[PDB]
Amino acid sequence: MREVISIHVGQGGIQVGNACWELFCLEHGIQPDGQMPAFNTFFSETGAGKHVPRAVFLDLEPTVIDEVRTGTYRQLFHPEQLISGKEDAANNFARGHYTIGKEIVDLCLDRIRKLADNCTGLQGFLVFNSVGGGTGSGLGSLLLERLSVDYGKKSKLGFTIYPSPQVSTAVVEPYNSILSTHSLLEHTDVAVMLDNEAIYDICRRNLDIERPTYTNLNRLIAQVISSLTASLRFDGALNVDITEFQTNLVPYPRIHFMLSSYAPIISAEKAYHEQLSVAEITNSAFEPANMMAKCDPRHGKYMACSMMYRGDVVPKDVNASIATIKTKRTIQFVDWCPTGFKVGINYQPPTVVPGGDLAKVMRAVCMISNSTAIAEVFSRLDHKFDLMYAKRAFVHWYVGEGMEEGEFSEAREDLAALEKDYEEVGIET
Amino acid sequence: MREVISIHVGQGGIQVGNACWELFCLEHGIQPDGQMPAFNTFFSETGAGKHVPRAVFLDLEPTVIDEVRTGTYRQLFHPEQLISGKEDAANNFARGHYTIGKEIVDLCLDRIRKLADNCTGLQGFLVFNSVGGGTGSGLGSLLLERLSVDYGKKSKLGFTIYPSPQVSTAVVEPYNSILSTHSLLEHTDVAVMLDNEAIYDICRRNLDIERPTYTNLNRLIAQVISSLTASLRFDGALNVDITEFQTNLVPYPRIHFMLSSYAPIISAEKAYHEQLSVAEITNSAFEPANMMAKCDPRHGKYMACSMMYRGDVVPKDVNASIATIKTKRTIQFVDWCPTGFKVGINYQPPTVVPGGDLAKVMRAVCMISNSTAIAEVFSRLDHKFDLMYAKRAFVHWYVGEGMEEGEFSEAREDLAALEKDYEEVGIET
Amino acid sequence: MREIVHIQGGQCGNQIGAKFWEVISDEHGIDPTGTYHNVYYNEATGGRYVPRAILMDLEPGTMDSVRAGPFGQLFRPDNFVFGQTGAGNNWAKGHYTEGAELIDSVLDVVRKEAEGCDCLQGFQITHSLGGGTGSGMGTLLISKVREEYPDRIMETFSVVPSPKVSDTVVEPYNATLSVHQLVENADECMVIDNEALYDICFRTLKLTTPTYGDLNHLVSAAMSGVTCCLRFPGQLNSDLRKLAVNLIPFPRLHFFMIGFAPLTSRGSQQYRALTVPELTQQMFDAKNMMCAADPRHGRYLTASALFRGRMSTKEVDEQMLNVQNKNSSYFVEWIPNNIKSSICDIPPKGLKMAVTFVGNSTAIQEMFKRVAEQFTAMFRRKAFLHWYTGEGMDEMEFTEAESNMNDLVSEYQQYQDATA
Amino acid sequence: MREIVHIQGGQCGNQIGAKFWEVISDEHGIDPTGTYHNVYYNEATGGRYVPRAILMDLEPGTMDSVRAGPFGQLFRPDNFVFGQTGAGNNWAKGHYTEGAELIDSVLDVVRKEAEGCDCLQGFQITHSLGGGTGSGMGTLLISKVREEYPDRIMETFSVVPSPKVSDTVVEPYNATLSVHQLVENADECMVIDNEALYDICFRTLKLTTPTYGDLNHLVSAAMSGVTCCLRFPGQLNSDLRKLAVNLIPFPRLHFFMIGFAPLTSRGSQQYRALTVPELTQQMFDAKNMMCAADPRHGRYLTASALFRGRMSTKEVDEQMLNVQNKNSSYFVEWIPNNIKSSICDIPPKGLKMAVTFVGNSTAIQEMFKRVAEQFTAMFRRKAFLHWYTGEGMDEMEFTEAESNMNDLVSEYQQYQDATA
Amino acid sequence: KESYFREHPHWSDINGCSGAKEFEGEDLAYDARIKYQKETQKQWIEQQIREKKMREEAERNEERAYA
Ligand SMILES: Nc1nc2c(ncn2[C@@H]2O[C@H](COP(=O)(O)OP(=O)(O)OP(=O)(O)O)[C@@H](O)[C@H]2O)c(=O)[nH]1
Ligand SMILES: Nc1nc2c(ncn2[C@@H]2O[C@H](COP(=O)(O)OP(=O)(O)OP(=O)(O)O)[C@@H](O)[C@H]2O)c(=O)[nH]1
Ligand SMILES: Nc1nc2c(ncn2[C@@H]2O[C@H](COP(=O)(O)OP(=O)(O)O)[C@@H](O)[C@H]2O)c(=O)[nH]1
Ligand SMILES: Nc1nc2c(ncn2[C@@H]2O[C@H](COP(=O)(O)OP(=O)(O)O)[C@@H](O)[C@H]2O)c(=O)[nH]1
Ligand SMILES: [Mg+2]
Ligand SMILES: [Mg+2]
Repeated sequence: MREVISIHVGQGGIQVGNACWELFCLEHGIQPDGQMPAFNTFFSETGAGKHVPRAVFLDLEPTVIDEVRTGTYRQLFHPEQLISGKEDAANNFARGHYTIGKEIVDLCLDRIRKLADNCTGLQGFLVFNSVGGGTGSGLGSLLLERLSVDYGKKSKLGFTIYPSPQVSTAVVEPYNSILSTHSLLEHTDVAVMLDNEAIYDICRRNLDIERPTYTNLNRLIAQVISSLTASLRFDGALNVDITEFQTNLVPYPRIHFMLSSYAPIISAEKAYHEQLSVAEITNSAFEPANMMAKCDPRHGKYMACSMMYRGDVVPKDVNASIATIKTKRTIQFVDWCPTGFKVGINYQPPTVVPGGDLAKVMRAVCMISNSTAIAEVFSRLDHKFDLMYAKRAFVHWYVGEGMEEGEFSEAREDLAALEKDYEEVGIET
Repeated sequence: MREVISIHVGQGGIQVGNACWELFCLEHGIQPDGQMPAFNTFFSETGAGKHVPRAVFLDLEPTVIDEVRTGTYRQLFHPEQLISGKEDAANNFARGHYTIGKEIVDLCLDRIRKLADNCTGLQGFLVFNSVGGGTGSGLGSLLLERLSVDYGKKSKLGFTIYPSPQVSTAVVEPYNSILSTHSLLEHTDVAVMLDNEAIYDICRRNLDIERPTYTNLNRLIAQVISSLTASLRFDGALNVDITEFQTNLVPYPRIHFMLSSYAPIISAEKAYHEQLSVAEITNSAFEPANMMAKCDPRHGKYMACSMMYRGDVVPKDVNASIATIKTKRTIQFVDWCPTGFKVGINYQPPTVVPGGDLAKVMRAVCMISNSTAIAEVFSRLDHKFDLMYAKRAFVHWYVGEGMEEGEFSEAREDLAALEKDYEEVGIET
Repeated sequence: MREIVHIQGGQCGNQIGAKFWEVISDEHGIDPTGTYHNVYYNEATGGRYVPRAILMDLEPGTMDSVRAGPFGQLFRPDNFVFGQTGAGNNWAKGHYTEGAELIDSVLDVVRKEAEGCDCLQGFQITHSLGGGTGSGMGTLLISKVREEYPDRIMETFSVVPSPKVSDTVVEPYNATLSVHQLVENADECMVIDNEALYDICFRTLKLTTPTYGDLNHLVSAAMSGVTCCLRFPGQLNSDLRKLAVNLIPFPRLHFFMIGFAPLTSRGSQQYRALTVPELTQQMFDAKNMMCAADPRHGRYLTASALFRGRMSTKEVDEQMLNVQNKNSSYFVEWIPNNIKSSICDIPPKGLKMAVTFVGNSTAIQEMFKRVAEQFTAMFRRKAFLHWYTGEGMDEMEFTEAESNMNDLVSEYQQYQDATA
Repeated sequence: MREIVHIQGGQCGNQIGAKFWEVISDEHGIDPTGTYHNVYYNEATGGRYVPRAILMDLEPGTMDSVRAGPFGQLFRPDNFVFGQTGAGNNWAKGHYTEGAELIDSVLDVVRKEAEGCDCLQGFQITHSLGGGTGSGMGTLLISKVREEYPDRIMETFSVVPSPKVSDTVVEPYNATLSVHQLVENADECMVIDNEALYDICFRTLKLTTPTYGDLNHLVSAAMSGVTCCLRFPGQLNSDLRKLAVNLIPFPRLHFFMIGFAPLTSRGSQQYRALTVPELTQQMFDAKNMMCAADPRHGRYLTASALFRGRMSTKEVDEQMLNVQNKNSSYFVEWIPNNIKSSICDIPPKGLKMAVTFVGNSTAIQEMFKRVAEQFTAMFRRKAFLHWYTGEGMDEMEFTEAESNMNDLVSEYQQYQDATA
Repeated sequence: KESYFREHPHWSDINGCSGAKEFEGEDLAYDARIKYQKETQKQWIEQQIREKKMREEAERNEERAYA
């Protein structure tokens, strides 16, 4: 009667989705063999034994799909829900949005149409794409437009990985990210901005893992998304809906860029020393260090915080801990939202994955905040773009695929519009 | 619903705190590894079997923190409370208060915030440090500043190991010790002046040992502090909170520099050949020979005396002996405070640390005196200070680190005013 | 999928190609008999793996020299199309007369190899800039194929004249005649010089008796490591085109320096550790690169680093950040995060780590300065010209070629200084 | 954490460093293989431990002198910077022309050794002062690295001209040339003479065949005892900088004296006990210091006594107070309690006590006075000047050097007379 | 969803009363509940540590092999 579709386009989102489906199959008892020895939100039934997950795995570079097409989990998916191309986007936009996308996005549309007519109470989409690669940017924009004009009414939530403040794995990041901002604003109703250096620091100081890797980050993101969809999947003493997320967190059609946080991200050793109550966990869930986007919440001003819990919890504990939180002086809200803390409870504790540095623990919180500090992030990225566009750097690589030059300035002013809004709403009366 | 935060900074502070936690974990039946085969003040429950102490250990030289991490109590603490720097303090001030201390102050404040929220009935702090050192003064000053501007009402209990008259372990100790008075007045409520030479002599005469060591030093200091906090932790006919001191020992909040005394400090064989009643013990308490600071109160007056008698002691005997001691001629009070002796009783005796030189005693009395003689100490120290600053000795090692030299005389001005203020309260009206 | 055609040319190109196929064989586990005990090879009925290549030269002696050495049986007996008369190191010999009478069949067999694939991602050339055969027929074949396949990419692993000594005293003329046509129709000009490889095999390996086999083995390791993050899995994969965008900001400034790591002798191998710090230090080491231009005397427009081995990533990123925030002066600042990283999941056979470094810097402009200097000197005296006009070529071309060269360096130095 | 990069220079520095690494390896229980059975050594593949020491010279014979000796195979050959020409006992040779156009490689390897650390604290050099290569390259390296890394500190264990009987005939020239480069670019400079070492080894240990090995052993033991309170636990731990702050009142009165205790022969050890009053009685003795300048002819601006082993700190403090209040003349007054103490918690290998005395006295000025004589008596006749002039040395510099030296000794002359 | 289904852990049987006498406040066993919960979590952490130690030791084994 209700389910979610999750798309994993690109090479980043697809690794995140690999880890995510790993964790999901682990928690619902679904063995990697499909045949198992509350889950209708994710997995459907192919009439016999094996439960097929709802997702499409798009990537033009067929390397990672071949990692999963013959890896440990190839028994699970549908061999048509693994779409691969024969080249890359080479990190530029138009080649993943004008020339090569033209062939593949139509097939993606047909497959998503089939998955839609298969399911009955679909409630939301979840695209998984970094904006660093030309795939996740151009393919992302094109598929987002195609869906927002095909389905429409349904909400959208993109777990998009941006380029970090200072570190990068590509030198042409500011270009093929700004061009996706136009797509992200209109068609992508919400956007759960994720970064890497934040989770890097989290791993480097919380879980004591000195030499982290992409798989650790992906396991953690998988845990976050499981915590998000807990209320839909599992039992709950006090539930929340994926439609209720939107109206509780979208004050205006053009300020909806939300960041996230999760707790307790604590290794085995340190868990031996922690109060473990709801008070300290919803206290640490507000510190800046464990905000999964490298921003400074001490500077901005929150607008609306939703909190999906899990594990045994007495609601009066949540009420008293939120009283203590709102009592803390250094944190401040806007005038037009005196009630900004939405709660939601579920009765499934975290799940452990063999090899996951997360210590098993009953209580767990996951916060998602629409705040106005995130604007600085955008502004930060803006700086990069400046010091490129003055010299038309790398521009011919874009014009060589049918993309008009002026698009860069247009998307630049489009993002300057956001840098105007997100520092216009956080103003007194 | 009672608790205190025990911040230990510097080098002497952290070893004194190590011995103090030894004594505490001992007397409460706690095992040094944390488990247990009346403690909510210091130790707290850790959500897994054992208990952890309310303490944070700041230091820059990793040697002492490493020794604690590899000593006996490695499993006791929380591997976050042990904040270790990267270099040494080099026995100057600006390198722990202006340039480097800013690396660790914010992390310390976050940890202290965590400890504060994990507690309900806060009652005060207990900072232990020297000032002849480099970080025990600088980082201590910065922490006092940040706390006084962050928490406010909660009163701080400084335990500062000053330089003794003749014994010296540094040549620049007057400089950085004077550099701490500019912040000891403002942000600190109670300051228990502790020297070393007096305690060395104490260990020589009473305990009969002729090769004393810093470990015995810290054992005695730990004993004094445990006898101080027994009233919070345990039973007693006349309990005395830590908000009693402010009302009983602080005439004017600008003159709050107390000095300690303890009894009975006796070896094994020197208790066999004695009686050791309450009267003799309260005579021995006031004897400047076994006072825990370098001062001869015969050349001063007494503003107030908080006495805490732990062990099996009846109150009427205390009252009678108090009358006698106040009737003596050589121990004279000020006129403007006729009723000076505040007294409290606890029904628990001392709990000797295993392997100590002291003897088990059915009774004990710990006196903390706000007196007027301690002033001369400050005066003496200024003497030393001048004989250096008259020739600009070592000013380069401070000006090299942004420390505006004009502060120095200011301190030697401000502290100088202190002396005048004491000459304002010694006025027999 | 995403194949690679192996065009050769010149005796240097042929030797380096033989060594490169040797390395690819004993990495992919192909014994020199052609069995296993699509990116490069081609399945062949009977259970063989014939390497997709082509060998061109005006002397059929290199034929027997390359078939004599091991791993020569891999190359099919049909690709060995060779000319007869020989060019004798005369650009016009290998670019106008012998070119226009054998390059026809060269293009024919190249097309035959091309259509046989499904996605010919890019080309691959092994040749020289000095010899008439190598330089001439190579630039002509490159012009022809780039008129043929305007969609694919180009790359030439070209050896250039060493600064100290020269191999063929007319090196400047053939060099400039190859660069005047290469700069227009080529994307990845991986420059190498014999002196840098000499200094590498002596200083950093203590090998006292280097032979062209060993030097070709080193350049083989470099060429392999270039793309090895493609035919293998990896936590972050790249290809021969993500490089191109992460490397060239402009249609001209696309001439790359090359470096490999790790390399150490017998003695110093017992002591030194092996972690991302040491690999980075050898990566950005001045002498470790294979270019006769110390990069410290310029800057980098950009640089990429393809690691190999199952290792961490935070070390990678934090050391990129460190090497960019400490050596910022020697980097250029009008571009953000001017370095790019890539990671694979298989190190070379016999280690647990590897690094292949590629750099689009502004330090080879000095090399082009010295080449233009040599050209002007040997040109104002018309030295050695009647060979270059007795074969249907006017001096005019020569002149304009140098002009083009000027413009090239006229760009590089410029972007070295301009800021915003 | 708080590492140290040790350097040498000249045969004096190299030999002292050899014996010093021997003593250090003895302390941490290592064998010449370099395996155990961060401050000094570096971990290495297979559990090895390689010293963090750069050795440098222009005479490659001293390498074969130190490498062939025991505890020699440790040092990694990637650090033996040995120019293959020569030095010839001349300052300008080893600082301007010959021993200077090599310093670039030394900087590169020092940078490789430094940027690979986490929190480097200070440099620790050992070298002579009349030795051409030693003094010259030492002061050039000092200038370079101190202009390069000001965050860290500097410490040099120099040796001085043996005052009574010389060892070279041009020692004053290079000695004062080095002095003029030290006071401007250093932060700690301990001095040692090869004369007082003889009087010690002859009247304190009753030796008969003291080879330079044993004297270097004594000096190296002192050097290890200086910084032993950092790599080991301690009731009151010190470091390199705690000295650098508790000692030097002004940025130039930074030339210390070194003393080790205890040191006893056969019978003298048979008779005397090991109790810290005795160690103090032996520590302050003028015949127990490594500097041929009887401190009785001056005073102590300050003196740090670093103990080792395990002892009641009350005994240490009582001995300090008694020796300070009883010899109230030999100490200066305007710095109250001018003696500093420190206690580590590890005895040497084979005792139960140990004492290192690092004393900034105002009595070593006398030594410099004699140099101010010799140089002056070797300049009005322009003796031996043309060799230094033959390398571009401008005599003007020489002049100011002497002038600088003047101020230095003059500084001390202003303070032992100061009253308050 | 299936909201309001557990009240971790609750839903007693038919039995009850109409007034207000018993409300299962404190569950009459809250203290033993907390004690057993703490013991279970300590067991979990002990097991996780016992596993992480071996997973780490595998790395030193690999290092010896590489040397
Ligand atoms: N946190 C995290 N980031 C990842 C992961 N995998 C890839 N990324 C990031 O993906 C970004 C690159 O964008 P991609 O879309 O993957 O590059 P691409 O797929 O090669 O793009 P084209 O080949 O040109 O189509 C890099 O910044 C990676 O850090 C992962 O598993 N976890
Ligand atoms: N009562 C007591 N005093 C101590 C102890 N340990 C050190 N001290 C005092 O510490 C003072 C030395 O200054 P330090 O605190 O060590 O210097 P610092 O500020 O910590 O800076 P660094 O030690 O260089 O990192 C001496 O005066 C000692 O009296 C102890 O265990 N007990
Ligand atoms: N690194 C390396 N360079 C080579 C090798 N063989 C030739 N070269 C260079 O090839 C250059 C001559 O170009 P080439 O076209 O091969 O001569 P041609 O056959 O007469 O036309 C010379 O500068 C040689 O140094 C080799 O085996 N290894
Ligand atoms: N105690 C000791 N002193 C040495 C040793 N080697 C050299 N010296 C001193 O070195 C001084 C001569 O200068 P030196 O550095 O050896 O000349 P250079 O090395 O050729 O530049 C002499 O005064 C020697 O006393 C040694 O091994 N032990
Ligand atoms: Mg891709
Ligand atoms: Mg300190």
